Amino acid sequence: MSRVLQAEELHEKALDPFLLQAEFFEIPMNFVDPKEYDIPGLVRKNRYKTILPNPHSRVCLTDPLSSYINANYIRGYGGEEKVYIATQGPIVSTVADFWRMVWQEHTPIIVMITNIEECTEYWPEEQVAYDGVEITVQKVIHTEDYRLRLISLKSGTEERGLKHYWFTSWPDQKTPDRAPPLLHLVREVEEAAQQEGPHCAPIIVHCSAGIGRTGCFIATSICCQQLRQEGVVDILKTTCQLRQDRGGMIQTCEQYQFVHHVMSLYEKQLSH
Repeated sequence: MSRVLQAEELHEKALDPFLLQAEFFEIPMNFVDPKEYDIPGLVRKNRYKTILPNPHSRVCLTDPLSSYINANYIRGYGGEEKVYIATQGPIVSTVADFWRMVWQEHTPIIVMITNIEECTEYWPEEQVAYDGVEITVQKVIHTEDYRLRLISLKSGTEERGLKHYWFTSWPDQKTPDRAPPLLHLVREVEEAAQQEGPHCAPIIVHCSAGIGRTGCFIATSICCQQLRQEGVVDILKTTCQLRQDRGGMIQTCEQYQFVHHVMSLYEKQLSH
């Protein structure tokens, strides 16, 4: 499943919703059959009983229930392993598991994708601790597109930095005029990620279920690298690769079209 798009075809493709829905609904969701998991009490760890992590790519935490989190490693451009972790928005019973993941994985960046005009609560006012991890919001930076929290993680003698991006402009209508802020976020996060240097440090992305908006953000990030390196984008193949890693990535046709609007916008920016 591949449809390589040149500049001119990308601009027209983004504006053809009939072709987009034809292509998008041909892509298998690759959801996990719940029988795959036979763990009593697992449904307490899942925000949706049918949105489960594919086993081959699931993030295993350091008792089968205590090692479980609804989260998957996602490959990046070129198939690079563990560039991202896509995860559900933490629930009350998983907030501690979430921060254990952040520390265990050495995650330097969290990206939370919400709409302020209308996904969870787990970051502290000043300080809170979970399973031996002290979170400290040290600074807050408000922009038009997102709020950036600079966070200090302290678990014993060791201290780590963390950047939490709270995107607030996820649109109800996925029209081209709502694309620039997503593209800005993607570009800011990949520059911040490059400042971490050579290090296997997955970027955590989430909202509610960890597949829809999360898949748009990761697919856009991947295709931006593809456009810069190859001069083309293959959103179909990228979406296929994402679904291999986590079932359901990019849930709706309007989300799929939105990636096309964002990439069409970016290609114009790169030509000018």
